[PDB]
Amino acid sequence: MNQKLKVAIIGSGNIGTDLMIKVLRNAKYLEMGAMVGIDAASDGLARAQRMGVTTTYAGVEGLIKLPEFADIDFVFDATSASAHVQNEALLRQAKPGIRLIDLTPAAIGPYCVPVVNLEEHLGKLNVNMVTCGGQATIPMVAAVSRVAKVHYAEIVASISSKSAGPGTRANIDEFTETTSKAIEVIGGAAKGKAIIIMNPAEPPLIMRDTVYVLSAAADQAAVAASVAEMVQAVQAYVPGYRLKQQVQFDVIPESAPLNIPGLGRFSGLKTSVFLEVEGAAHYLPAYAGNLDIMTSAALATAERMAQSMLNA
Amino acid sequence: QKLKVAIIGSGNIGTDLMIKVLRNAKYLEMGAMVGIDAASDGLARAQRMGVTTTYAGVEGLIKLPEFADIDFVFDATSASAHVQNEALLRQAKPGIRLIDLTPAAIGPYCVPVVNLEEHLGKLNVNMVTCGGQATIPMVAAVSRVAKVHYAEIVASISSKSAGPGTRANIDEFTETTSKAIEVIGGAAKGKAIIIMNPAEPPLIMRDTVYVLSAAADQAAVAASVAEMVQAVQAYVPGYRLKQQVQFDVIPESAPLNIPGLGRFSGLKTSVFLEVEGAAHYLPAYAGNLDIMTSAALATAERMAQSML
Amino acid sequence: TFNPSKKLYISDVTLRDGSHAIRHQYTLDDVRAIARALDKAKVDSIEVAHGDGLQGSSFNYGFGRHTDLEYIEAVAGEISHAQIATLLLPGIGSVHDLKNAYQAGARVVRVATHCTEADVSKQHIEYARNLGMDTVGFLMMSHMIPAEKLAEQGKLMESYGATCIYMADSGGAMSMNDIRDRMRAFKAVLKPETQVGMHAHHNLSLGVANSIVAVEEGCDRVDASLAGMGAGAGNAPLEVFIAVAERLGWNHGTDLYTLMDAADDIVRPLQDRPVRVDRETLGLGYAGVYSSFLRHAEIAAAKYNLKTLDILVELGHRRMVGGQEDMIVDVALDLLAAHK
Amino acid sequence: FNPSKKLYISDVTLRDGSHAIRHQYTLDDVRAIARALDKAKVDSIEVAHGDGLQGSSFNYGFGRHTDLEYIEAVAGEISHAQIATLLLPGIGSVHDLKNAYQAGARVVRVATHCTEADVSKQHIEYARNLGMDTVGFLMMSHMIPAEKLAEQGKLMESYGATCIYMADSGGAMSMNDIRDRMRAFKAVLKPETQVGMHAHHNLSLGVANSIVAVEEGCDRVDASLAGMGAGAGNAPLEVFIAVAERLGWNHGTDLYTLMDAADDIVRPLQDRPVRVDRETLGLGYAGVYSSFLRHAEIAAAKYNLKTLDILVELGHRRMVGGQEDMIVDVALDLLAA
Ligand SMILES: NC(=O)c1ccc[n+]([C@@H]2O[C@H](COP(=O)([O-])OP(=O)(O)OC[C@H]3O[C@@H](n4cnc5c(N)ncnc54)[C@H](O)[C@@H]3O)[C@@H](O)[C@H]2O)c1
Ligand SMILES: NC(=O)c1ccc[n+]([C@@H]2O[C@H](COP(=O)([O-])OP(=O)(O)OC[C@H]3O[C@@H](n4cnc5c(N)ncnc54)[C@H](O)[C@@H]3O)[C@@H](O)[C@H]2O)c1
Ligand SMILES: O=C([O-])C(=O)[O-]
Ligand SMILES: O=C([O-])C(=O)[O-]
Ligand SMILES: [Mn+2]
Ligand SMILES: [Mn+2]
Repeated sequence: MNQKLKVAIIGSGNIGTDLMIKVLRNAKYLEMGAMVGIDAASDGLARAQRMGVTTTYAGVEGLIKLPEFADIDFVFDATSASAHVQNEALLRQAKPGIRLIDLTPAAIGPYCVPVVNLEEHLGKLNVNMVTCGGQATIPMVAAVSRVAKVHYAEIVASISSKSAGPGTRANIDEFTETTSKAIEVIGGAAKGKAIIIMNPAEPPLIMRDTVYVLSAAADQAAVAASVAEMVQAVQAYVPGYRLKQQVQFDVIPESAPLNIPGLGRFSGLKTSVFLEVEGAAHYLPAYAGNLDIMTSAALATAERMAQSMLNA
Repeated sequence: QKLKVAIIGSGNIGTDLMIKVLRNAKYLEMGAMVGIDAASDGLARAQRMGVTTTYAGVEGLIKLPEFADIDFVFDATSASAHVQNEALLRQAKPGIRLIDLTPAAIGPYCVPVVNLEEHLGKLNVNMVTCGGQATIPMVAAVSRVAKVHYAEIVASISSKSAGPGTRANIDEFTETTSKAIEVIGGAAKGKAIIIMNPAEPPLIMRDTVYVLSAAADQAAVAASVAEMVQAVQAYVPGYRLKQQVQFDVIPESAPLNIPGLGRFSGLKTSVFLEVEGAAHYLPAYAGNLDIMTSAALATAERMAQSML
Repeated sequence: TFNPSKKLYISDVTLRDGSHAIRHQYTLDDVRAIARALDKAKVDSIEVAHGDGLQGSSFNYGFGRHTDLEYIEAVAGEISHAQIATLLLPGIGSVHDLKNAYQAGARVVRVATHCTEADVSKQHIEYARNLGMDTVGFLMMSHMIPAEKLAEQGKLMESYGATCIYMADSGGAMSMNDIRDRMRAFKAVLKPETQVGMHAHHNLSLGVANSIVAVEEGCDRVDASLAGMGAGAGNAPLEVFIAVAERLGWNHGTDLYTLMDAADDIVRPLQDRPVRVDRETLGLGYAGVYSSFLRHAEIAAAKYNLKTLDILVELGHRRMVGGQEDMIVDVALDLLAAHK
Repeated sequence: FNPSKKLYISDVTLRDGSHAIRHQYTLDDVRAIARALDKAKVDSIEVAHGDGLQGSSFNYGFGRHTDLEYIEAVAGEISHAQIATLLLPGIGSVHDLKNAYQAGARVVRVATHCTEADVSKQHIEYARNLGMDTVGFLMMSHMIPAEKLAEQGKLMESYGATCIYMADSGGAMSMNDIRDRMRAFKAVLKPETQVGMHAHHNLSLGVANSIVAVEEGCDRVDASLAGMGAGAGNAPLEVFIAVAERLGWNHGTDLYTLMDAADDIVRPLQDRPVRVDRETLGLGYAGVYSSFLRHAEIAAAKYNLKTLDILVELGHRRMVGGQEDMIVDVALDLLAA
C-alpha cells in the first residue's frame, strides 16, 4: 500500500540482490531504504544504484550512519553465518527494536518456513530463514508429518555452482546443521539429515531438491495428496516450485526393517519427493530457483511482520 | 672281422653316433663321416679321430675309396635328404644296409627293446625318432598288459641339442612318431608332440607318455613299466623314470571324448621320463641324442653279428 | 648422482571406497580381518569410512551396517603400523564429524571436493591442520576439467594447508596421457615439498596402468584396494599394483604375498556383485560417470524395468557429479516416460 | 602415429578363449560368437584349439569337436571378417594347415617360442604357397630382450611372413617393455611388414599394453570378448574398443555389439572366471605361459597343493609354451620336498 516501512539489505551478492528486486517489485508493506555491501565494485551495489536505492560499501557501521537509518525498521542479512553474529550485535545496539531477518544459516533466532509456521515468530526481533534447501524441502517433510509420524527425513539440495557465492561457500557446515535441525523442529521429523551439492555444468542447472521421508505405515494416497496441497501452498510464493516426478513410495515391512546405524530399525513407508525450483530470473537466470525459494520466504516473513504492525 | 660303416650327416646325431661306433661297436668300425658343410664341427671331430671325411655329400661318399668296403650307412641328415640318399646308395651298392635315423621311414620301424630281432634281414630300417625311441617302450609296456585305445608322447629337448636337420623335419617327427606309437607301441591311435626349450644351463631331455588303456591292474602296469626301463637302461644307462608312474581311473560313467576317435573309459597311465646321455659329443643333458644313436647302433650291430 | 630411492606411500581404500561394493555392509569382524592383513603387509594407511566419506550413511547413498566411528574404533584396535585415514566431503560431512573421527583414531584426512569446487574445502583443511592431522586435498571427477585448471584447484587446497594433493579419477574415465598431463600440471604449480597422490578407478581396465604412469611422473602416494574392492569396476587392485611395482624394482615397502592372500581369501568372498569390468562398469568409464552410481543404477534398473547401461549413458549426458545419486531415479523415471 | 589410420582388429575368442572353456565350445556357441563378431565388423576371427591346430590332446585337453568342425561352423555364419587360425610347429603340421585352408581359413599365424623362429620356415612357406595371409607369431615375448626378439621376427619375415606379432603369453610385460619391442621391430623389419600385438591381462595391462603398441605404430591388435582366453585372459576386446573410440581411433567396429556379445554370449560360457586374481596374477608375476592356468589348478586339486606354489616353481623352471606336462612334474617335486 501507500504507507510502507523501510528496509535495509546487508550483502549485495546473489541472494541480497535478488531480494532487493523482489522488495522493489512486489513488496506491499515494505520499501527499500538501503543496500549495504563491503565491495564498492560489487554488481549488487551497481544494480541498487541504477534502481535508485541508497548504497554504502562501508558495511553495517556504514548503514548505521546513513541518514536513512533513522527510518529503517527491518534488516535482511544476506552476508554469511559468521558475519550475522556481528551484524545482529551492532544493529541491536544502534536500534533496539529493529527487526532482523536472517537469510544465512547462523540461526541465532528461531526458524521460519512460511507455509509451515509463518504466524509463529512474527513478534521476534531476529528470525532465521534456515537455508534454500530447508525452504524447498521442509514443506515436504511437514506434508508427510501431518499424515504420519516421521522417524527420519533426509534432503539433498543440488544447485548450480555459479549461483552459490562466497557467502554460501563459507557456511556449508552450517547449511547441513541448520537444515537438519529445522527438518526436525519445523518438519516434525525425529531425525533430520541434509546434503548440499554444487554442480558447475553448463547451461547451469535448475535447483533440484530430493526429499526422502521414513514414516510409520501410512496411506499412500493421503501422503501424496498432502504433498500436492503443500506444493500448491509454496507456489503462492514461488510459482516455479514444482514436483519433477510423481511422489514415489516404498513400503518397508516390520518383517524386514531398515537399519539406520545408531538410530533405529524402522518399518512403515518411504516417501520420495523429487522437486525442481525455477526462479523468476530477477537477478540470475531462471535456473537459480535456489535464490527465490529463500528470498520469497524472507520477504513473506517481513511482509507479514509489517502487515501485523501496520494493521492490528 | 668288423664291418665298415659310413655316417651321413655330421651334426649332433651323426657325431654322437660316430663316437659310439668308435668306442662301443664290437662288429662295426668307422669307415667315413660324410657331410655337406666344410665348417661342420662333426667333420673336424672325425678328422681328429683319424676318420676319413668328405664335405661333398653322398656323391662324395661313393667316390671315396673307403666306400668299396662299406657295408652299413647310417643316415643322420634330415628326412627329405634320406629318400635321395637311399636312391643313390642302393643303385651303387645293392646290398648296402641303411639305418635311417631320420623320420623319413621308408623302411620298417625298429625300437630294439620291442623288436630288435624283427627286421634284421631288411636293407633299410628306420629308427623312428628320439621321442619314439624314448617313449615307444613305455607304450609297449602298457600294451602287453592291456588294450591301448590312445597313446600320446611329449618330447622336450634343449634347443641347443636340436640342430638344423631336426628343425627342418618337425612335421615328419610328429607323423612318424605317431605312426610308430601305433605300429610298435600297440596303441590304436597315437599322437606326438615335440617342444624345444632354450633354457640355460641346458635341460635334460624329458619325455612324458600318456596312455589310455582298458581298465587294468595298476601294480601290473607299473611293474611292466619298470621292467621296460631296465631293458632300455641296458642300452642307455641315463634313461630313467623322473617320477613314479601316475594313474587316473576313467569311470564308465564319465568317459573321455577324443573328438572323432571315440568315447573311452579305462585307465590313464602317465609316465614321466628323463634321459641323461653319456656326454660323448654334447654334454649329459642331451640324452635325446643317445636314445636314438644307441638304438641305431644296437640295430646295425645285431645285423652285423648275424651276417657274421 | 647417487641418492636414496624413493619410498612409495601405499594408501589402501578397501574399507572406504570398497564400502560401495558391499553397499556399506561390512561387519566389525570384516574390518578387523581386513585391517589386520593390511597392517601386517605394512601399507602406509588404511582408509575407513562410508563410501561417500564421513556421515555418508543415508538414504541417498545407502545406510551403513555400523557407523563410521564404530568402524574406525574397530580398526584402531587391530593395527600398529599403518595410520587410519578417512574421507570427508564438505556438503555431507562437517568439521564436527572430523573432530569425532580424530577422537576415534583417524590421523590422516582427505578432504574431497568436486574438481571445480576446492574453495569449499578451506575450513575442513584448516581444522585438520589445527588438529595435527596429515591433511590431504582430494579432487573428485578429475577428468572433467583440463589439467591446468585442476592444478589451480589443487594449489588452492595447498594454500589452505594441505600437504598432499590427490587427483581422483572418480568416473574411471582417463587414459595414461591424461594422467601425465595432470601430474605435470600439478608439479609445475605446487611447492616441491607438497606430495601428490593418484586415486585411479578401473572402469576402462587402466586402474593399475594409470597408477604406474602417475608414479613414473613423480607421484608420491597411490590409492588402491584389495581385489580392487571399490566403486564401479573398482579401484586400482592393490595386490596387482604391488606385483608390478615389485617387478619394476620400485621401493613400495609392502609384503606382496600377504596382500595377494588377503585379496582372495578375505576380501573377494565378501563381494555380492563382482567387482570387475563388464558392460555396466565399462559404461561408467566410457561416459565418465561417478563410479559409486553403479549399484544404485542397477537397483533402479531392476525396480523400473530398464537397462542399467541406458541409465548410466543418460547420467553421463546429464553431467552429474559425486553425491548426485538422487538423479539416478530421476533419470530412470524420465527414461520410462520417454519410452512410453 | 595417426588416429585416422585404420586399425586391424583380430578377435581370438574362439582360439585363445578355448583355453578358458577347456576346449568345450559347442557348435552353436561358435556360430553365435562368430555372428556377433562379424556384425561388429572385426577384421578376423581366430578358430582352433587353444594350442592351435591339432592341439586337442591329453597334454592340453581334448576338444568337444575337432578344429575343422569349428572352422566349418564359423565359415557358415560370416561374411565380413576373415577366419584366422593358429599353428604351432611341433604340434600342428602343414597337412593340418592344408585342411584348415580347405575348411575356410585365410589367415594363419605360425607360432613359435621367441627364440625358435627357425622352426616356422616350412609352415610359413606352405602358407604363402596357398596364398594365405601369413603371419609369424612369437610366444613368450618377455623372455628375451627386444633386439633379440626383433631378430627372430626378421627371420620369419625372411621366410615369407608379411605380419609379425609379439605375444605376451605370460602376461608379464609392462608398457615400456612393449615400447622397447615395438621400436626394435620397426628398426629392422621392412616398412611394409605389419606388426601385431597379442597381450595377456595377467597384470591388468592387456588394454594398456595394446594401447601403447598402437601408439608405437602397431597395425594389428589381438583381443577377445570379455577377455575370454588363457590366464586372466587376453586384452578384453570391448574394453579396448571403448578406449580406442574415446581416443578417436579408427577401430572400424561396432562397440555396442561387442559389449552385448561379451556379457550376453561369452561371459555366461565361463565356469572358472576369466579375471585377474591370486593365481592369474601369479602367472604374470612369474612370467608363466598363460594356458598352464587350468592345468595347474587341476594338478593343485589332485595333489592338494596351492596353485600359486605350482606356478611360482614353474616360473623358476623357465618352461615354454606347450610344456603342460611339467606342471605335474612340478607338483610331484613339491610334494617330494
Ligand atoms: N542459493 C544460494 O546462493 C543461497 C540460498 C539461500 C541462502 N543463502 C545464504 O545467503 C548468504 C549469502 O549467499 P550468497 O550466495 O548470496 O553469497 P554472495 O557471496 O554472493 O553474497 C554475500 C554478499 O555479502 C557481502 N558482505 C560480506 N560481508 C559483509 C558485511 N559485513 N557487510 C555487508 N556486506 C557484506 C559480500 O561482499 C557479498 O556482496 C549465505 O549465508 C548463504 O548461505 C544462499
Ligand atoms: N635330438 C636330436 O637332435 C635328434 C634325435 C633323433 C633323431 N634326430 C634326427 O636326426 C637328424 C639330424 O638331426 P641333428 O639334430 O643332428 O641335426 P644337425 O643339423 O645337427 O645335423 C644334420 C647334419 O646333416 C648334414 N646334412 C644335411 N643335409 C645333408 C645331405 N643331403 N647330405 C649330407 N649331409 C647333410 C648337415 O650339414 C649336418 O652336418 C634329423 O633328421 C633329426 O630329425 C635328431
Ligand atoms: O571419493 C572417491 O572415492 C572418488 O571420487 O573416486
Ligand atoms: O598362443 C598364444 O595364444 C600365446 O602365446 O599367448
Ligand atoms: Mn574412488
Ligand atoms: Mn595367448
